[PDB]
Amino acid sequence: EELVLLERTLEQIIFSSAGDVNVYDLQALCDKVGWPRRPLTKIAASLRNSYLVATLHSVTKQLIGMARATSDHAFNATIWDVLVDPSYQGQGLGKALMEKVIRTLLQRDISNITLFADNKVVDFYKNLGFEADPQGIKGMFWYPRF
Amino acid sequence: EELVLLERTLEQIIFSSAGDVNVYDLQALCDKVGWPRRPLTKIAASLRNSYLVATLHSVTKQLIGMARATSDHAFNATIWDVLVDPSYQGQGLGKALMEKVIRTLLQRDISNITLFADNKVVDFYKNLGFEADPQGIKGMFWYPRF
Ligand SMILES: CC(=O)SCCNC(=O)CCNC(=O)[C@H](O)C(C)(C)COP(=O)(O)OP(=O)(O)OC[C@H]1O[C@@H](n2cnc3c(N)ncnc32)[C@H](O)[C@@H]1OP(=O)(O)O
Ligand SMILES: CC(=O)SCCNC(=O)CCNC(=O)[C@H](O)C(C)(C)COP(=O)(O)OP(=O)(O)OC[C@H]1O[C@@H](n2cnc3c(N)ncnc32)[C@H](O)[C@@H]1OP(=O)(O)O
Ligand SMILES: NCCc1c[nH]c2ccc(O)cc12
Ligand SMILES: NCCc1c[nH]c2ccc(O)cc12
Repeated sequence: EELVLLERTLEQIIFSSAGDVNVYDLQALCDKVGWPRRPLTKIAASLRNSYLVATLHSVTKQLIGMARATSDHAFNATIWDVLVDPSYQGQGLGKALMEKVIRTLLQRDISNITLFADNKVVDFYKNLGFEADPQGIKGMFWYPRF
Repeated sequence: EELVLLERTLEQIIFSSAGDVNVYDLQALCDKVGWPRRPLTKIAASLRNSYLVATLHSVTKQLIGMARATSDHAFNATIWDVLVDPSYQGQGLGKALMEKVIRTLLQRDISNITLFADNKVVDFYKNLGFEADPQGIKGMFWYPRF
């Protein structure tokens, strides 16, 4: 359940669905992306209670991409926090990470694969096959403060 | 955690967040609403892997309502399969069950409470405080078979 995606020269990219993601490495990444720090114990609790945590590492190991899902292990899953290191965006890695994520969940027989997308990346997911408000279904938040 | 909601005669409604829901009683309720049969092993796996399951019982026990939620135990929950017996709809019980669900989750310190609303009941969740597509964020499904 580990893979080597590509090899370049002057490093590789390794997808994993294991879960060895060090909350300090992840923190480092979220910073690069400008996210605000969250209690590392609470981050560690979210990775532990996530049905699927998928990783891209850049060996020469180095966290350069992550996605994770919750799921009821049976019917539904929801994809959260898929992020890719700025100096690796625009290379196909977000696509590859997502493709394998979906594939992993299909292989575990999750039939309903959902997520919530910012307006600026909705197109990135429609290309991957995601379909917004199908049949007038709406995705709702309790008193969001964004 | 177990509460008595109302008392009537000619019976009391009981809210529980305990989790002990019989998959046979649940399947009975999903037929009463016309849902399709699903592998009891899988139904049972989706309840055990649901961060919160909340039940409505009619004692004189009879399962008359249910809602569950997945969560990463830290940041996000998603509320699925909330349903109440047609014999008991129109009485406030859907509303009561939802309020306590939300309160239980806030209690547990989940800050992001989300769900996916069918068209005919989107209004029902707006009245409870749920806001659709807040500032551009779209709920999305991968190749929905609807
Ligand atoms: C799940 C949620 O709740 S929201 C998701 C959270 N994710 C984030 O916000 C992370 C922030 N964004 C990023 O880190 C990245 O820029 C991503 C993940 C959005 C894109 O990752 P990248 O690696 O740059 O994209 P990738 O290389 O896979 O590009 C894939 C394809 O989508 C297109 N694409 C790339 N970025 C975007 C974008 N921002 N919007 C729309 N399309 C895009 C690319 O052109 C490419 O097209 P093609 O291959 O068909 O020619
Ligand atoms: C979770 C998801 O994925 S989407 C939702 C999934 N659930 C289902 O599809 C099951 C279908 N739902 C039902 O059968 C139930 O009727 C529910 C869940 C919609 C509501 O249960 P009820 O107990 O009948 O609703 P309840 O009696 O609590 O009524 C609460 C309030 O909502 C209103 N309401 C009831 N049904 C609806 C509706 N379809 N749309 C909007 N408002 C509604 C009621 O008028 C009432 O208003 P008021 O108290 O301000 O006068
Ligand atoms: N789900 C709304 C997008 C979103 C989800 N989690 C987030 C965390 C930080 C942030 O800036 C944005 C988000
Ligand atoms: N709002 C009910 C739509 C619906 C129809 N069939 C379903 C099965 C499962 C579920 O979560 C939802 C549905």
